Amino acid sequence: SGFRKMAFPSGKVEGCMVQVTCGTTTLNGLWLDDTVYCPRHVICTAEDMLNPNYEDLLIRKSNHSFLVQAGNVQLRVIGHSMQNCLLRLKVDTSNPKTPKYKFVRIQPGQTFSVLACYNGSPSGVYQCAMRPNHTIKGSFLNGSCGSVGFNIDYDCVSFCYMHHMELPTGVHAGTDLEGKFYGPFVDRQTAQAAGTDTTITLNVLAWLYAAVINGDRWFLNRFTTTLNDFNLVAMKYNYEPLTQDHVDILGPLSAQTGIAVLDMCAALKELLQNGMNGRTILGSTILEDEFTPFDVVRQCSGVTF
Amino acid sequence: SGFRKMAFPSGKVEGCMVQVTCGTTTLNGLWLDDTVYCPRHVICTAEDMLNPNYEDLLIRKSNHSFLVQAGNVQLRVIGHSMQNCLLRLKVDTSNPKTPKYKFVRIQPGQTFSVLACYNGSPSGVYQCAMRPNHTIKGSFLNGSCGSVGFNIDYDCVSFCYMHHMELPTGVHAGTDLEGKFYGPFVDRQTAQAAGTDTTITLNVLAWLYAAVINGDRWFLNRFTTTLNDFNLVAMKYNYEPLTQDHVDILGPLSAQTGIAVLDMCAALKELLQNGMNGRTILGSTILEDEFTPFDVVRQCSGVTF
Ligand SMILES: *[C@](O)(C(=O)NC(C)C)[C@H](C[C@@H]1CCNC1=O)NC(=O)[C@H](CC(C)C)NC(=O)[C@H](Cc1ccc(F)cc1)NC(=O)OCc1ccccc1
Ligand SMILES: *[C@](O)(C(=O)NC(C)C)[C@H](C[C@@H]1CCNC1=O)NC(=O)[C@H](CC(C)C)NC(=O)[C@H](Cc1ccc(F)cc1)NC(=O)OCc1ccccc1
Repeated sequence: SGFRKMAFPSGKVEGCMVQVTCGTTTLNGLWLDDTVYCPRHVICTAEDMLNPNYEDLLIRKSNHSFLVQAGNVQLRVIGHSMQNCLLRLKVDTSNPKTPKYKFVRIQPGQTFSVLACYNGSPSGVYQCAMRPNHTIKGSFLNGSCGSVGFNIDYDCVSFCYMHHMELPTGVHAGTDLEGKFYGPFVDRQTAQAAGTDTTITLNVLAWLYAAVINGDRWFLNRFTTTLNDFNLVAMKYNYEPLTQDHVDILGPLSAQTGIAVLDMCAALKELLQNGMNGRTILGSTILEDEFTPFDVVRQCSGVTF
Repeated sequence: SGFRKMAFPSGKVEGCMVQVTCGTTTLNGLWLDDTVYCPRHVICTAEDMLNPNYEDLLIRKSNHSFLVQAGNVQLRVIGHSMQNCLLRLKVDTSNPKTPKYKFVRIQPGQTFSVLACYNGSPSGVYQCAMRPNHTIKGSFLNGSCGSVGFNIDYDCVSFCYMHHMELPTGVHAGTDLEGKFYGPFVDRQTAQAAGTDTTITLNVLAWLYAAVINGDRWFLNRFTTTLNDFNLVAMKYNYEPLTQDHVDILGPLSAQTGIAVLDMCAALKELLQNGMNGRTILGSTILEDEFTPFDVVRQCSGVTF
């Protein structure tokens, strides 16, 4: 029993983190096979951060402009290229600890684990959700750029995020491992702001199912609702509209608990209109939206209590 | 910026997890050098769980009664002994992935990372605090016994917890790596209950300092308080009494923020008496007590905003 925000074990990723230095700028890189991936802004200086021309900045560099360190070992770069907002540095040694892996672009609402790193050295691991506004609410300080996000399936690491920047609201933005940003953001220090965010409805419902699987039913009720009537209430409380696809995704959790999706929607509508009345759900006094249906199935018992 | 419950990177510990089977009972073990540690109740059968005599149960076993698997590799046990509530199984192979490590008994209020494991295979990592009542609020299912808790300093893993049992309130109990239980609990299925718990005052204050370091001062006030007057309020709200030792521990955070400890105590007293008025601190609508002063210094910027 119990329910916690849980990260994936980070071992397979720790063995891929390295340090990349260019001039006076140091940040993290990801070392897979004979390639090191890192944010392209490693080549920037303080003066040119407002409006850098990366093509022009990169053509001026050589292979020896980049210092790559794995632990105490120097890796000589033998080639380099730019891919969107990343640099790909070819190195002379293939990482012996390269796990089975792939690169995935995750969708808003989905979750992943972040390995926060400084100077190529891992400091911590935590779970994050990609917000509807394409930011994440992380914990990142100076030097954290190049830290990666990932999920694990069997022995395959799906990398989905590399960290680049912090916005004025304290939230974080970055790219997939092909260097394409999540959201409309750009890697320059021109004024940018996160769009307005929304609560991830599908995840709140998943988490309500988790609470029932763990033995708690207090928030259920005898009512039901239509999709449309639910969505009127969702719009009022800044929740994402629920779609039939979302209803279908909740099928397995619905089957395991015997609670119809639209009945759980009625329960959520009631929680939104009346509040929680000083009660808790899975230890929380608020409605949690950073657990996906898949997170719930992974962590919870296959048998309800 | 940002603040999150953060676990230690789990790599050094993942390489130590194995599977231990005795009869029809399988659980996890910890493989360091040529020893495998696991809960002694691996030798129990369903019928004898209520009142087992472990000395009598163990003398009836041989080395070949225990099957130890590391990944797909069988490790032959060549010796065994009982140490308090653990078994120590000597094996024929020394773990090549043994990290620098030590065994520590942590104190109530302190935090650690748990690597949840099933069948000797890690499934997730999360941060936990040892509660004042010597339990933890974890996420553990059937098969999780033998999963370990730890902290990391430099390259040294300090193991502090091994999981044994779940109590009726859904909370969890276990031992240090010498097999001595945290709290008054015993490894038998006789009626036992967690003592009443208390909020970890020192941690709440640490987390308030973190909120100030991250740029938020709304909950501060012009008042101060004595230790004694604070402790009258603490007793009313089921908070641990604050001691001079706790005040001294908060010295560095106090110095970095310029806020006197007893002034922060006045701020906390006000939060307890008036509530939060629909406002948040570091993303939370409630007072968080699972971050130690040391957790805060580790994660936060060395410079206030
Ligand atoms: C990584 O590049 C990094 O770790 N670099 C090391 C070599 C020091 C950082 C990670 C940041 C630092 C703090 N938390 C983080 O996640 N990333 C960057 O420094 C970005 C550089 C690229 C050219 C994108 N820039 C930013 O993250 C800035 C932060 C900032 C905030 C206040 C301030 F006064 C100066 C800088 N954010 C940003 O520029 O967003 C757009 C914006 C600009 C101006 C006004 C509003 C929004
Ligand atoms: C591990 O031994 C384990 O993973 N074993 C695998 C071989 C299946 C489990 C981990 C538990 C399972 C669920 N969540 C967990 O953390 N530990 C145990 O099974 C304990 C065995 C030892 C002899 C201590 N026993 C317990 O954890 C029980 C759970 C329980 C709850 C309800 C119920 F009806 C039966 C069992 N808890 C317990 O016995 O505490 C004392 C108590 C007994 C009776 C009444 C009140 C309290």
